[PDB]
Amino acid sequence: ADLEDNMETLNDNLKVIEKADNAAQVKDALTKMRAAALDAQKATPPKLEDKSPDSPEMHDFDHGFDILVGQIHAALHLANEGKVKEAQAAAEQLKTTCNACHQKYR
Amino acid sequence: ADLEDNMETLNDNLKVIEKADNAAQVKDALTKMRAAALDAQKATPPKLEDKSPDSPEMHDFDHGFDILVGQIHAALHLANEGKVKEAQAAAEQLKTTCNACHQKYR
Amino acid sequence: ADLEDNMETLNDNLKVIEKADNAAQVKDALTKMRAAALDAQKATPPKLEDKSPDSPEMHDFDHGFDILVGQIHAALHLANEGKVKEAQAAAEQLKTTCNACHQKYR
Amino acid sequence: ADLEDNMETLNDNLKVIEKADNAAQVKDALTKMRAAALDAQKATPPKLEDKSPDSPEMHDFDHGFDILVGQIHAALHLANEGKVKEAQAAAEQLKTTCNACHQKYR
Ligand code: HEM
Ligand code: HEM
Ligand code: HEM
Ligand code: HEM
Ligand SMILES: [Ca+2]
Ligand SMILES: [Ca+2]
Ligand SMILES: [Ca+2]
Ligand SMILES: [Ca+2]
Ligand SMILES: [Ca+2]
Ligand SMILES: [Zn+2]
Ligand SMILES: [Zn+2]
Ligand SMILES: [Zn+2]
Ligand SMILES: [Zn+2]
Repeated sequence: ADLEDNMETLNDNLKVIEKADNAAQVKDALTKMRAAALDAQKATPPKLEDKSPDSPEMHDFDHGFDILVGQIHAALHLANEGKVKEAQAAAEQLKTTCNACHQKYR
Repeated sequence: ADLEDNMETLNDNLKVIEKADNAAQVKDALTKMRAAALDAQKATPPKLEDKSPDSPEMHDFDHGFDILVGQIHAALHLANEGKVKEAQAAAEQLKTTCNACHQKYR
Repeated sequence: ADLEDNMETLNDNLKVIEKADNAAQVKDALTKMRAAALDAQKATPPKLEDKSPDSPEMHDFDHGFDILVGQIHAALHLANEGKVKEAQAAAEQLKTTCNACHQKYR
Repeated sequence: ADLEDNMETLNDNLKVIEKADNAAQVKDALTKMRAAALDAQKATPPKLEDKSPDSPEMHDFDHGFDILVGQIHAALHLANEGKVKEAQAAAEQLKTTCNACHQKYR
């Protein structure tokens, strides 16, 4: 899918995690986010489409998804350990990653 | 896409890179590899379909792709610096990652 | 420094971030957290002293540190952008990583 | 030790790895390179001494070590599996990383 739909799936599952009851739903949510993140990591934001694929700006953009993906990785460990509250706290915290990139390249 | 189709993409582009005349071709092939690895990374291999998403094997499987994507990342740096030869040698080098994963999960 | 002392440095600055009032203070503490983290990453914990330095356990142990440093790195971004509270929430959040390794390897 | 001592250690073990006759010798050499790389990663290079601690230059400097450490990580896996020739090829290939950072900051 394209950034749009991946960002959508990404955003949706954040709400799923926030309203999740058990670990399986959060785990399931994070997994879907992981998939959306990895798929979107190969796209080029409309504001950098005129920038070199490997310019200072694009390397930062790519770096951004790496951060998010790492945050989703750590979150999964928590959810896997049955730590639902900690996992939801990590989902909220990684929200800064979402915002930071948007401020820069959205 | 099916795990094998991504593997086919990975395999062919290794050839494209080896036969490349210029930086443009190595980068193009490297970027397609990045995309294939990332899609591959979301898949559940036949030999591990019985395991849980949270298991030493699946965590190791995921790690293998982080290794590959990171190597593709380094290769891309050399290519965007004009070092066509070094980028080609890097693609040759990461073949070891391909073999290492296969010996365990293929 | 040794593993044990770097851990102290880590815990002390975590409290500095908690009591911090400006971005300057948080950046400095995080900076120190990264150095003590990178420094401690080379060590072998007493719980795994007698075990292949290439064992599954040492690999997992090292992974835990990557997660920690990875989190400190993102927290540093926030701090560098002048987002005190956002960075403070990141320091809080990564406590979960400290916890996870301790229960398993300390 | 300082940046300079860590760089010497990196260079020595590169030579050890080249002449190594077995897997144990290579693992030992890579392990030392790992510690030296991580030790150096915390240092501010003379050429970046007047830059702000969180400037693009320092972020790029840090990224370079991440790459080097990742390459050592992959090489260790090779060595750990007894693939001596492959690990040595890995060590020689990462020399491109040594080069790239030197070109920019040495
Ligand atoms: C969990 C975190 C994230 C969430 C929940 C999220 C959510 C969204 C949403 C809902 C949109 C609007 C899509 C639309 O216009 O239909 C969007 C757009 C966008 N996001 Fe994110 N995002 C996240 C992280 C990121 C990150 C880390 C980056 C950059 C590295 C990023 C870059 C963008 C860009 C460039 C757009 C505009 C895409 C376009 O206009 O086609 N996002 N995001
Ligand atoms: C760039 C390096 C790589 C190349 C060139 C490559 C190439 C291939 C090829 C040609 C196949 C057979 C596809 C088929 O039967 O249709 C294959 C299978 C496979 N590869 Fe890779 N691969 C690479 C990296 C990896 C990595 C890093 C992993 C694991 C972390 C991996 C896991 C697998 C698995 C599990 C299969 C078996 C799939 C099945 O039997 O359905 N490969 N790969
Ligand atoms: C920011 C997070 C962390 C903090 C604040 C922290 C803090 C500490 C502190 C203060 C101690 C001393 C315990 C005592 O008084 O007996 C300690 C010991 C230890 N920590 Fe951590 N730690 C953190 C993360 C980690 C991680 C990520 C790992 C593993 C990857 C880890 C592994 C250990 C081990 C193995 C010891 C025992 C060392 C010894 O007694 O020889 N810690 N940690
Ligand atoms: C295996 C790879 C590497 C080897 C073999 C290596 C080797 C060396 C050597 C022999 C020196 C000269 C030491 C001296 O003058 O006392 C040096 C200097 C330096 N290296 Fe590396 N290096 C490697 C990787 C890197 C990387 C990845 C970076 C940056 C990300 C880097 C940054 C520097 C800097 C900044 C200096 C200047 C030190 C000074 O003059 O104070 N090196 N390196
Ligand atoms: Ca199949
Ligand atoms: Ca073909
Ligand atoms: Ca093309
Ligand atoms: Ca002490
Ligand atoms: Ca010198
Ligand atoms: Zn993990
Ligand atoms: Zn890079
Ligand atoms: Zn960064
Ligand atoms: Zn590994």
